[PDB]
Amino acid sequence: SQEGAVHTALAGALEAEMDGAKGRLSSGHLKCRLKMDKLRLKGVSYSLC
Amino acid sequence: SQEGAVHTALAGALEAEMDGAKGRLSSGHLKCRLKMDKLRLKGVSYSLC
Amino acid sequence: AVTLPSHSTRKLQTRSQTWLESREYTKHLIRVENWIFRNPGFALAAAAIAWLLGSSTSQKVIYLVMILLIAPAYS
Amino acid sequence: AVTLPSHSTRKLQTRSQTWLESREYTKHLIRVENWIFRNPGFALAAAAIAWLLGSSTSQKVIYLVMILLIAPAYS
Repeated sequence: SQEGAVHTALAGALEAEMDGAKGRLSSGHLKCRLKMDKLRLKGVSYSLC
Repeated sequence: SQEGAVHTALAGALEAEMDGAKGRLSSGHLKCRLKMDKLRLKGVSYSLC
Repeated sequence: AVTLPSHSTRKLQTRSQTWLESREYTKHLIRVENWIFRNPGFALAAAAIAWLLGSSTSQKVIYLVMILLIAPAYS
Repeated sequence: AVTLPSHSTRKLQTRSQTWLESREYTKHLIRVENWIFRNPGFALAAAAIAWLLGSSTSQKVIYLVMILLIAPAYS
């Protein structure tokens, strides 16, 4: 049944989970640039509380 | 289930079988001195055919 | 079968823990310690073989450690 | 668990063949060969490290071989 040697052969392999045809990985790494030039402040021209 | 890791962990371990409460080993080593002083020859004093 | 290459060679690196992380450390140390504890005389054999090899003291100690490492794995 | 010591250490000796005999020679050779085939860069690095250690030529070659054996097992 070999299923205990494979479990120990796997080491340093990332676990995942699956819902239907889709599989969620919970450890990744993504790189984004944030164009924050259409950000305003919703709180200027307010009177002090 | 671990049952394949043990099969590989076993190496150089002898194969045995078992009948009821008793275990038969088919690979062994026995030392016997043969007192061969009460053996006779049946054929002596036979007229040759 | 018998070989089953370990995946720790290609350890996937990320913030989250890997499949069996907590065990590696004690894994190798336990294997070596157990094999040596069961077979003590090979320590003497390895000491002799290391002493016969290598000129300086550091070389002989490194030979001793590497022999005592390579034997339990039968690598 | 993970360690599971091999029984070949205490191999029972008799005329009859043991449990998994035909795989003993291939097993270790295949493990080492596969690991080296996957990682040649470490072959280069081990050559360098062996060259830095050991005075004579034979000492350096023995260091190279012992490193190349210790690496695949992570012993």
